[PDB]
Amino acid sequence: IESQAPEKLVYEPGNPLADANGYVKMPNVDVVGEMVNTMSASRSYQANIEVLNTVKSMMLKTLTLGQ
Amino acid sequence: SSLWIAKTGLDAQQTNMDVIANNLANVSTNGFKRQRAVFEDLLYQTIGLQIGTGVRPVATERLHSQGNLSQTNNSKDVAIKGQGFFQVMLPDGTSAYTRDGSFQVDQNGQLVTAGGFQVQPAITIPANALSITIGRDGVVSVTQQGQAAPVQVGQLNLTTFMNDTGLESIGENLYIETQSSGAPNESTPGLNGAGLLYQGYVETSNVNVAEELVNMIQVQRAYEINSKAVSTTDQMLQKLTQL
Amino acid sequence: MISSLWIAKTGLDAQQTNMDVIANNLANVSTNGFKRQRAVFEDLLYQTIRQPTLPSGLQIGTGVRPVATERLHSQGNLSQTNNSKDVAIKGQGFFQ
Amino acid sequence: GAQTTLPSGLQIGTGVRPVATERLHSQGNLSQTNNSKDVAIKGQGFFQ
Amino acid sequence: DHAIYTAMGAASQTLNQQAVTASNLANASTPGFRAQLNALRAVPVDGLSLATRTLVTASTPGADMTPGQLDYTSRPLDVALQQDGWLVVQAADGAEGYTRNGNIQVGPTGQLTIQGHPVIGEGGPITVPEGSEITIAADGTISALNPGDPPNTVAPVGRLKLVKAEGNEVQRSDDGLFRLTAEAQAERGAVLAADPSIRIMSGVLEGSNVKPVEAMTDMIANARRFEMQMKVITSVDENEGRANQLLSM
Repeated sequence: IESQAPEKLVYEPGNPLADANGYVKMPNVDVVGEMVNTMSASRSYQANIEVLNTVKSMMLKTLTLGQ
Repeated sequence: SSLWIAKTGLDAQQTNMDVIANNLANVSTNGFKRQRAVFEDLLYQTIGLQIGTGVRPVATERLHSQGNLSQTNNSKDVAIKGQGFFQVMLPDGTSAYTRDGSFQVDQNGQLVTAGGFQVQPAITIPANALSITIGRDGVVSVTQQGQAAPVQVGQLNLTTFMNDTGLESIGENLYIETQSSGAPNESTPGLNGAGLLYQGYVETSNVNVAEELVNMIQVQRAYEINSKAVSTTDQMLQKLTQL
Repeated sequence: MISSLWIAKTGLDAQQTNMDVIANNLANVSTNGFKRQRAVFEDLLYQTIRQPTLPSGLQIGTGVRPVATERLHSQGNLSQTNNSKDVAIKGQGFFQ
Repeated sequence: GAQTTLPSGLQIGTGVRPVATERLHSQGNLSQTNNSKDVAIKGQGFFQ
Repeated sequence: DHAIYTAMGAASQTLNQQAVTASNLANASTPGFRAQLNALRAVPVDGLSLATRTLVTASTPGADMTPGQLDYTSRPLDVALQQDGWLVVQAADGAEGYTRNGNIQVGPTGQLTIQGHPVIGEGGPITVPEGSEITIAADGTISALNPGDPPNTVAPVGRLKLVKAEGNEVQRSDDGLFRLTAEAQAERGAVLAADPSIRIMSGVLEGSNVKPVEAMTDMIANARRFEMQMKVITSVDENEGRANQLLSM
């Protein structure tokens, strides 16, 4: 989805993209939130990797039940 | 982030200095009106609280107050007492308006400004002139040898604007009419609101000196504070990047 | 760069032109038949900032420049030199 | 690119370089030295 | 794995902006220099299925066309133009170009050249009477005085070709000389007519328009953005390193 937040307004009337009032629109990307999101996504990724690694040994050891 | 606000702040203070430096450079200019910068804050973002965006200069207003007179024994220089503008014909063909009363005569008679631009209506001075008289009401008379009466030449008509602050400054001590200062009103000096003329005196600059010194002190301190703001924001971002 | 150094420099140059005129007038106080000089000052071009009608436009100055130096051809005082070859003019006129 | 929107493109510069250093040949002031061997040129000329 | 490229692109283009900024600041004292503006534009990758990847690319939307502070050098050949005015000089490839550097020099044989480019008047390149005190009027009229002869001469010679063209209609060439854009060429002809409404001042030289506040803020922002992209790259690399063990049965 595309975020619905007040787009940042910077007064640059010389820019061709300035409106009648002259405010060019800059994205609403916050810096701190994105770094926190990157860290959280990395730690969830690694946790799921650890879960798969843990399950894997049990998976391979299940198949020795028959033989 | 908060850098795009202190950037506008710094731009504002440099605009203020460029106005103050312009005022201080034109101290000796005859018929100069001081400029004053006007600042305005930008659009606020509402998410209720209101977050600002910075500052933007609007329009430098010039003060049309009558400056002091200085005496020059030159008979071609005149000064305006009140509001009014001398009309000057540009080389292109449009008319500009000036308050510099330092006039000369060129090789074909005729009164011109300091840069040689002709002064309208055109006032042709004869060669056998002995003394030139520019009167209170703009009557330009000339004395000739033998004649016991002076020969009238012309009228120095002053142009009055409804809003004098809206004139566009060309540069070379000329103001041209704009939309905000339209309908120039020619008049004989002394009637219909126009000012009078003093012959042999030149109007001095309007600029006050102590005000500009205090203004530069304030501008410098505000500029230093805004640079400190930029430094603090940079340091916060540098600390953030290390994460 | 953009800095009020280029405006104050023209201010200094203007004041120095004025001082040069003053010094030249002072050096010629004893010269016979000398016309005093006066410097006429007039500011530079104005830069107009285009805004997004308005009662006053946003205009920033650039400095000042000396354009006209005038000599006042007024009749000076007469001094008496008993030397019979010296003459003076009552009015406007130049010897060729 | 092919054109309301800003123009695209990327034209990076390369730097600064001094091209020519000029001398202003305007007549200087005169200083008085009573010795009979110094002379000063009044205008555009050079001694050989 | 490709998220390590997206951030990389930003970092790389950050360096590009820095170069542009340096190219501006190296020309802080260049007469009649027009600082190039830089702008990052985002390009999204179109395709199936979830549009998550959006790269950056730097661009230079022309130059900043606010006239700089004037330099008062007592040289009659030095000229400064009214806002949105251009001198027309013959470029290297026998074609017209527009410049703001008003430092005009006189050749040994009397040709007027700016930075080695012969200036073009109403009749073409100007030929000045070898050796002459050139005086330029307020609209470009050139008067030449020959040494030794009387001063009742100051005969005029020609008139400069001064062109009105706003910053939107002009693009820079690789030689540093500005020209018309294709749209402006179509709408206003190939060679522009001289506008007599442009005022030119003699005895003043125009400097660059490099704003130092903007340059400093751009450097700070570029450094911070570069550090953020490096951190993202490190995170992605570490994640892939951890993820590449699953393949062990």
